[PDB]
Amino acid sequence: HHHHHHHHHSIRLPAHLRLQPIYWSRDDVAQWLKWAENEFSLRPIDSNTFEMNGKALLLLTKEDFRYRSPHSGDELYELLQHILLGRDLLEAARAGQDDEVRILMANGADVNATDNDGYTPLHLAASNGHLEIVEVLLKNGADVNASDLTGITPLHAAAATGHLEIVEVLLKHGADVNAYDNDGHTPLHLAAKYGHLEIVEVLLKHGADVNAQDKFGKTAFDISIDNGNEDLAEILQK
Ligand SMILES: [Cl-]
Ligand SMILES: [Cl-]
Ligand SMILES: [Cl-]
Ligand SMILES: [Cl-]
Ligand SMILES: [Cl-]
Ligand SMILES: [K+]
Ligand SMILES: [K+]
Ligand SMILES: [K+]
Ligand SMILES: [K+]
Ligand SMILES: [K+]
Ligand SMILES: [N+]
Repeated sequence: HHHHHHHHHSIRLPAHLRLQPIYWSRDDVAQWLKWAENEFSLRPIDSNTFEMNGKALLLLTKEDFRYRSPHSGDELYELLQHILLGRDLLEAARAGQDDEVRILMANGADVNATDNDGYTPLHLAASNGHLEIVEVLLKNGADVNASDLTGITPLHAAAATGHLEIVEVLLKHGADVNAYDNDGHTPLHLAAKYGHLEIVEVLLKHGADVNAQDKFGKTAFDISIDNGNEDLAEILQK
């Protein structure tokens, strides 16, 4: 157990590009070209070769990109596709649209797509209780331990929200039972905070450190007492 990070190789967009491409302004298109040239080590791109907004970019075909940028146009086109499909997959995972998740993966969506808060599809499916999507994403190679910008992993999310079956599946697929977020909380702390006694028991059986202390100086036992949950306090003592 450790402080996890984003999945290495996932596309993480800069601040001006947090919105969906349909909302990109003319300025945002120019910023995207500059960011892409650096992130992907491309030949120099003249910003005046795409004098348009994001809606316009979305109408261009790959051939149009190549005409505008012989050296990098196809890469820019595929980068935009990855951004679009990644968002589609994040949304389908959040919403519990099992078929759409399957279809998007068959069409090349990145299983480790990451939004601007660092959430992956697996994190959104875990938080929202969508067990079948968690299983599909894991079967497609999702990073079980990739954490959001606050250090929260999928296992943290499932433990906090009370989805025991998802907790079990994540553990079976290698989730770090002792992952710590930026406030020093482990999954055990969050299961205790939200009163999920059965999850506490599973985490303990899989090696959770009952004595882990968060940045406020508290263990899971302390959190349970703070909430007046003597049921949970007793499990943690015994
Ligand atoms: Cl160019
Ligand atoms: Cl081609
Ligand atoms: Cl064309
Ligand atoms: Cl994305
Ligand atoms: Cl007590
Ligand atoms: K990286
Ligand atoms: K950002
Ligand atoms: K497109
Ligand atoms: K393509
Ligand atoms: K399983
Ligand atoms: N289990």
